[PDB]
Amino acid sequence: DNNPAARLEELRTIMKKNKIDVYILINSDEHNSEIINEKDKKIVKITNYSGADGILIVTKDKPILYVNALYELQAMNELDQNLFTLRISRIDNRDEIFETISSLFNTIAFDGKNTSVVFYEKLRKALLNAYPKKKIVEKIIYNNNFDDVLNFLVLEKSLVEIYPVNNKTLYIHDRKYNGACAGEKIDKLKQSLMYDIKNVDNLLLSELDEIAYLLNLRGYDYQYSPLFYSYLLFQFDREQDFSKIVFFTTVKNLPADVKNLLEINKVIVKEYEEIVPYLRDVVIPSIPKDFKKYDISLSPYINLMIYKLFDRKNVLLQNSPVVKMKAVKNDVEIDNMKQAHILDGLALLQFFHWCEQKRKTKELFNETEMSLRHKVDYFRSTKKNFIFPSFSTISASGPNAAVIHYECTDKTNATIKPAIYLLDSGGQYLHGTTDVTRTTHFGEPTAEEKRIYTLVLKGHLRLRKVIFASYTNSSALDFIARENLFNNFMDYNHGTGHGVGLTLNVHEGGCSIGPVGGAPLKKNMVLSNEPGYYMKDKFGVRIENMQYVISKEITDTTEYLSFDDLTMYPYEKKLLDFSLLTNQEIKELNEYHTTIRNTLLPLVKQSPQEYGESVEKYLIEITEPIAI
Amino acid sequence: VYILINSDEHNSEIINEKDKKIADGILIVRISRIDNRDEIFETIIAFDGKNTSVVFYEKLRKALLNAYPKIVEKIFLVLEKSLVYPVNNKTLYIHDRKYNGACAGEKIDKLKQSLMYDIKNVDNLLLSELDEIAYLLNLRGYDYQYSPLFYSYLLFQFDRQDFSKIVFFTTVKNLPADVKNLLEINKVIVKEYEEIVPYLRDVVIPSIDFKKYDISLSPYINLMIYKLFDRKNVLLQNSPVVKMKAVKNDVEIDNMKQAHILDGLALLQFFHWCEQKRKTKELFNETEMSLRHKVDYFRSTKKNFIFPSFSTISASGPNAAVIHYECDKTNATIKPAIYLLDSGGQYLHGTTDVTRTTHFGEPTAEEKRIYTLVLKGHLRLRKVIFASYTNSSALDFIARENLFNNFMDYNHGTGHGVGLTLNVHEGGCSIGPVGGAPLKKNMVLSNEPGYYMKDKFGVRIENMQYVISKEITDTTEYLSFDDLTMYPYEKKLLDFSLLTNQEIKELNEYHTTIRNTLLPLVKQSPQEYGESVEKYLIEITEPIA
Amino acid sequence: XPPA
Ligand SMILES: [Mn+2]
Ligand SMILES: [Mn+2]
Ligand SMILES: [Mn+2]
Ligand SMILES: [Mn+2]
Repeated sequence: DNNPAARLEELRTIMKKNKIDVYILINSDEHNSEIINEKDKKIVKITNYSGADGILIVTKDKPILYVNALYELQAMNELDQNLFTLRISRIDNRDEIFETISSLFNTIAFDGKNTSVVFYEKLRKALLNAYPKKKIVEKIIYNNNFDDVLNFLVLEKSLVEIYPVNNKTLYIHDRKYNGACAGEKIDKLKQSLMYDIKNVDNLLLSELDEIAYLLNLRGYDYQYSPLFYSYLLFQFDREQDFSKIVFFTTVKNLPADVKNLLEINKVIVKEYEEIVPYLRDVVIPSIPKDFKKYDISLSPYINLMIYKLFDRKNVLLQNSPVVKMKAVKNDVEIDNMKQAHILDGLALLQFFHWCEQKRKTKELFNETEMSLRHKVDYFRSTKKNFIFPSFSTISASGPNAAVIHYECTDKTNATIKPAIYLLDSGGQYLHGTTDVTRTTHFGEPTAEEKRIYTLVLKGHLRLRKVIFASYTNSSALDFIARENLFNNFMDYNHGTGHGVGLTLNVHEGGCSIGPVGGAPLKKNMVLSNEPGYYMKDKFGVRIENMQYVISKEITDTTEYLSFDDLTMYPYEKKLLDFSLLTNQEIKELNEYHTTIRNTLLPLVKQSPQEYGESVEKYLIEITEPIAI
Repeated sequence: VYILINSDEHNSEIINEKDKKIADGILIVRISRIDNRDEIFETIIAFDGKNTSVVFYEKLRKALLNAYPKIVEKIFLVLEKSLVYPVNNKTLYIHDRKYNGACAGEKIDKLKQSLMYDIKNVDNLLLSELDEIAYLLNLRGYDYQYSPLFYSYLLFQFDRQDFSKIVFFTTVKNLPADVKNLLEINKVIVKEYEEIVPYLRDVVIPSIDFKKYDISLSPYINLMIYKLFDRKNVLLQNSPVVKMKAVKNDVEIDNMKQAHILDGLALLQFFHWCEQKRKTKELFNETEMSLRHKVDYFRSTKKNFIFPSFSTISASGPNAAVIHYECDKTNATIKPAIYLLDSGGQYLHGTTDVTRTTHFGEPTAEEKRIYTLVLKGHLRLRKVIFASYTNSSALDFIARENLFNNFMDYNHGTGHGVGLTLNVHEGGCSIGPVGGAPLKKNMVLSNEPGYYMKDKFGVRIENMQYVISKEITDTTEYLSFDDLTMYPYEKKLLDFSLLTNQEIKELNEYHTTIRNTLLPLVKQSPQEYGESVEKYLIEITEPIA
Repeated sequence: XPPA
């Protein structure tokens, strides 16, 4: 059964032969990707815990696994707790793991590729004030030679080695989709280095979405984002342009038309694994010895390996200027995002149309969560310029809808019931990235269900149309999405909205709508709006749109902003509690539903082959105006 | 390039006559907005070492270094003697424990703990904020007009281990005899006020990867004390006392309530006076000044009253559009129009701040609409239920939203913290668009949305309230507020087309609560409050149908 | 899904 006690008792020996006392294993990769590929999942092979968020301290005593609160009920069900000590991380306890590992051992090791500098420093600075007497000697271990050694050891290669290789080639993201040339974007980044960042002439881009966005390239190295393993190094020459641009990537996956076009900036192209020896040997020795000058600017979550090549005093950890660059879409991008959402609405329509028909036949109740998940994914795949799903589809019936990130498996699959059904799904298109949730009911809704839905919907409708002065902090917008739940002493354990990339990652930084951290929003930022509520062992609801920031009104004194919709799919009338709904909400519902009918109905009618009249009747039905 | 600021050596928002060389302003040898904040440093050498804060100076020199890249600075010149008055001989006095709930030694102990755990990289701390010292020592004074504070410095030195020395700099001729006991009782050494620079220079400073600082200073400290150190060794931060008195203990809240009851009684007498005179047309021979003197008078007769907590804003008609309006050559006759009263007082019990807007004529539909839009955000903030992690800037938003829906806004913050017989504007918490943090139980905050129209009129509705724990569920703590301020709102100014049934219910609840609280006190003293006063109180607390 |  791929035994862990076996692999653990095996590991404890390899730690021993290396004189390595305490070993930290974390689920992540060297690009700080939310979703990691298989080659990077080490934790699961040792614990049988396949959950994405987790950290593994491996010691002489009983190993400890930290996981996030959202993954806990899966870790109890997965992780055997006789072999491994289980523990949860919460917003409460966050630093507990730092406290813990401070509480045990004179030799410690880390995967240099799989650890962020953030984790490392917080730990290292936990052990500074833990044991002021002990001296910390940090070392990068190259080619399993430990014979040169508080020892902090950054490991070049993992002690856990492993999976499919991707041979598919990179492709250009055409200007018609992205609205701006790679050259223009690189010229903007150039301007940032002149004006904004004057204390650094060297910048490394480690975030894959930033590199893809800037070069207008996409790739196949990840299942849910069209990204590709890469680094992009910039070296600035003050007296006022780029000295060199070095692109590290998988060269065999580099097509011919892209290489010649990479003679346009005269970009040097290296292989991916050469980033470390190139920085170590070529870059760093070249940098010469009131106002402080830094050797290099790295992203905040840059992997430990790349970081340790420098002297910490000379590294500057901050966002790339690309972060703000991508957070504000240009109009071509917005227009393209609208087309992607239009295509998605058509796909949702087919999916729920099909559900509804099978609901009548009652064949819907021999279906499973997995079956329904493949169907919506299918309907999206028949859409023009569709690449693949933008994340793993959440298809959850009844009680499983209370599990926020719930994943059906061939193993974990449930029969569809005449109950709450939650569908969180999205797609990657040449036109953009989409993320949408709708909650519906296949049975007779209970009073509690309607009420929970409507209280979630009220927060959601409010955030669709909210009018706010331009200075307003986005944490205020997060609050009004929760108000109606607050009034009932109810809350949801996640953020209200995140930024979203154009054909990049479904979760993009640079802006958000959430309770902790927040900033003012700018026009043509794209954000999700997704309040929810979750009742364990019963059901849950989430309602999610994507929308973008528009200018609502400008007076002599003040600029007011609002949002406009990207997502076009209606809400569920069977779940409405009309005792909770003001007429302004009902009109807003009606105005939205009519906009949907105006948009999608003419597209439906002209592909009667693909859609047909049962579909348009269904569309007309779910968009019919509600009575005041 | 000379830079004159209106501030004193202690970063007081309301500065004495000694300090006014030019309230808020900066002189350089154009308005400043939320977007435009840094405009001045981009716009822009000598400074008043007494008047200039290291935040402004460091921000300036840094800005200067961005362009034009090397500056020389000598005490950039820092003037000890400033380029470009009455004295206070009145005695300091103990603030009794019955009011503040914590002995000055109990506070110091709490402070000593901050140095063991929270601040491990410096053993010397200088308190320059007058309210922090007053709060810590449970002492008050007459050095300022609207705040019961005194010119002082307080230096703590830590043995790492315990406090090795505590030295208190002040005006010793205002230090009384029973107080000199409490100073040796905490084993404090007492020095004079002008001794600050000499003591730091010629005594303290001769002493002392992972770094240790020499001294911790408050961010807005004056340059004269700052430049006594090399920048590297000076750690700029809020003292521990800022979060200590931002959270009132329960005795403090109880006393704060009593202060507001007395204040409700003074407002009740004041507006009863206005109203009798309205009936007789007599009110319109009165003035903004006489109404001002009148309300200050009615507070002055309340028990344990000290003086007004800030300069009373008495504003008629178009003047109500001036946010900061200050009554001699500015004085205007009272009209049958909007009237705005922003006032409060210092009591042994606490500090009050209240604004009510009323109308002595017949309100126009515009006035009522504006008043009601303001009131709606006011009422929302009164009773809002929020998860304890909620950033206060969100609370600021909902006091604005109804105004936002009509594309209106006010150019100030929604709320600030309030001290206990201290500054009426206290740091440690706020409700505002820019700075924000989660609120905690027993924080005391103002709630004061408004709207102002040049040459027409303005409206502001202000209460003090404090944070309470509303509900604790498995996952979450929900917070809300409870009222301090007890005074009704103006029924004449209500637009009932904008008001929900929930707002009416809450109005009635508030007004009946006010009646239940004030009325038995009013009846206890017929000679201070007539039968006319009782009837008037009863009429303004009557339920809206 | 949720930003968390
Ligand atoms: Mn006031
Ligand atoms: Mn106030
Ligand atoms: Mn989603
Ligand atoms: Mn989402």
